[PDB]
Amino acid sequence: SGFRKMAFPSGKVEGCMVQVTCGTTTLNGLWLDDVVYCPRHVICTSEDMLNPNYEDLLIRKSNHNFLVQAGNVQLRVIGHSMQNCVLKLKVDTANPKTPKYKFVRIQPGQTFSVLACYNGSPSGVYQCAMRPNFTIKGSFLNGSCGSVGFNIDYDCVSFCYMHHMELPTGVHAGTDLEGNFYGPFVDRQTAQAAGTDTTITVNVLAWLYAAVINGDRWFLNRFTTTLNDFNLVAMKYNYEPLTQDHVDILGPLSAQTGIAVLDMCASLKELLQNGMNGRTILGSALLEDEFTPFDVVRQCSGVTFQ
Amino acid sequence: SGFRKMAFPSGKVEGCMVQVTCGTTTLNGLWLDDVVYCPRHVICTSEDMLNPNYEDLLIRKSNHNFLVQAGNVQLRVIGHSMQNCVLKLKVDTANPKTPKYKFVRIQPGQTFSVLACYNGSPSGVYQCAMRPNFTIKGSFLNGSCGSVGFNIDYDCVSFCYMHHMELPTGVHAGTDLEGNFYGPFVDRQTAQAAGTDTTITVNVLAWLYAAVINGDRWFLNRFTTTLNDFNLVAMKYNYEPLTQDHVDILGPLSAQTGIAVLDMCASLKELLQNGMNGRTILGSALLEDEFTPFDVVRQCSGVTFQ
Ligand SMILES: *C(=N)[C@H](C[C@@H]1CCNC1=O)NC(=O)[C@@H]1[C@@H]2[C@H](CN1C(=O)[C@@H](NC(=O)NC(C)(C)C)C(C)(C)C)C2(C)C
Ligand SMILES: *C(=N)[C@H](C[C@@H]1CCNC1=O)NC(=O)[C@@H]1[C@@H]2[C@H](CN1C(=O)[C@@H](NC(=O)NC(C)(C)C)C(C)(C)C)C2(C)C
Repeated sequence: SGFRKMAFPSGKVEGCMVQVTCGTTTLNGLWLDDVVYCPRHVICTSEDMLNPNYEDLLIRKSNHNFLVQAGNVQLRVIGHSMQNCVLKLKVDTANPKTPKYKFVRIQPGQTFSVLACYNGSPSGVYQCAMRPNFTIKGSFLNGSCGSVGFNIDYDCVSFCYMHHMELPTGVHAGTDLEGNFYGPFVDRQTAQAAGTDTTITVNVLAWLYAAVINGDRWFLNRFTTTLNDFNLVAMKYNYEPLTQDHVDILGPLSAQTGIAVLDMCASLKELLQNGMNGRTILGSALLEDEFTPFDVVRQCSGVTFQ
Repeated sequence: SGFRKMAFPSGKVEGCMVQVTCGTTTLNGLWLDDVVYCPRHVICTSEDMLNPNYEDLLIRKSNHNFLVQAGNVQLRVIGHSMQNCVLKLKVDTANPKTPKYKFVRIQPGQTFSVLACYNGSPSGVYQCAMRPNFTIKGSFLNGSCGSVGFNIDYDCVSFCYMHHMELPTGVHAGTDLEGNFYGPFVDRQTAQAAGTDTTITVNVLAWLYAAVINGDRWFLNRFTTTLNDFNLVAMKYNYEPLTQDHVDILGPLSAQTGIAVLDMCASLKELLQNGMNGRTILGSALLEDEFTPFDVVRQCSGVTFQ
């Protein structure tokens, strides 16, 4: 029993993290086979950041301007190129610890683990969701750029996020591993702001199922509702609309608990309208939306990885 | 900026986890140098658990009754002994991935990361605190026994917890790595219950400092209080008493924010008496007590490990 915000084990990623220095700027890189991936803004000076011309800035660099350190070993850079917003440094040594991996671009609502790093060294791991406005609510300080987000599927590391910047509201923005930003952000210091965020409805329902599995049943009721009546209520409260795909995704949890999806929606509708009135669910006094249906199954069924 | 429940990177522990089978029971073991540590209840059958005589049960076993698997490799057990509630299996191979480590018995209020495992394989990592009643609020399913809790200090893994059992309230109990239970629990299926829990005051104050560091200041006020007036209020609300040692521990955070400890206690006193009135702190609508002062410093200053 029990329910925690659980991250994937980080060991397979820790062995891929390196330190990248260009000029006075040091951040983190991801070393897979013989390529080191890192944010291209590592090539900017203070002068450059209001409106950098990255093609100009890169043509003025040579391989020896990039210092790559894996622990104490220095890696020799033998080529460099830019793909969208990531720099790719070809090095003379293939990482012997390269895991089986793929690069994936995730959608809003999906969750992943972040390995936060400074100077090429892991500081800590935590779980977070891609918000509907394409930011993440992370925890990052100076020097953290290049830290990556990932999932594990059996034996395969799926990299989905590389950290680039913090927005003035204290939330975070970055790219997939092919260098494309999530959201409408750009890697220059121009005024930018996150859109308004919404609550990820399908995840809130998954977490209410987890609560039932763990014995928290006080919010259940005998009613039911329809998708259209539910979605009309949800939109008043800044909740994402529920689709039939979402209903089907929640199938395994509905079956395990014997509570139909649209029954659970009727409970959520009540919680939105009347509130929780100083009661808690799974130790929280707010409705939680950073667990996916798969996260719940994984943690309430005990899935492992190799 | 940002503040998350952050676990230590798990890589150094993942390489120490193995599978231990005795009879029909399989759980996890910890493989350090040439010794595998695991809960001694692995030697019990269903018949044995109401009142096992572990000395009898162990004398009836031989080395070949214990199957130890590290991935696909089988490890040959060459000796066995019992220390308190842990079994120590001597094996013929020293783990080449043994990190620098020590064994530490922690006190209530301290936090650590748990690497939850099934069949010798890591499922996920999460952070939790040793509660004042010597339980942890973990997330564990069948087969999870032998999963360990740990901290990292520079280059050294400090193991502090091995999982043994779940109590009827859904919380968890286990031992240090020398086999001594935390709390008044025993490894037999007799009626046992956790004492009443209290809230870890020094951690709540640390988390309020984190909130200030991250810009959440609405709960601050101009008042101040004394330790004795504070402790009189705190005891009414099931909060642990505050000591002068606690005040000194909070020194670095007081200095960084310019808010004196006893000033912050006056804010907490107000929060206890009037409540939060539907406002949140660091995204929570409850006062959080599973971050230590060191956890806050580490995460708001960016400490790493090697
Ligand atoms: C990467 N190492 C840091 C990560 C920052 C440090 C504090 N927390 C974080 O997430 N990222 C950067 O240095 C990026 C990079 C230049 C500035 N910047 C920022 O994150 C700034 N934000 C910023 O300028 N935001 C707007 C929306 C563009 C105004 C900063 C340092 C947090 C003020 C560039 C964007 C190229
Ligand atoms: C270890 N693999 C499991 C971990 C359990 C499984 C569900 N979640 C957990 O934390 N632990 C055990 O099998 C221990 C072990 C025998 C039973 N037991 C329990 O955890 C039971 N609890 C129990 O009997 N509790 C009281 C307080 C003693 C009544 C169970 C399976 C959760 C009912 C022994 C204690 C030797």
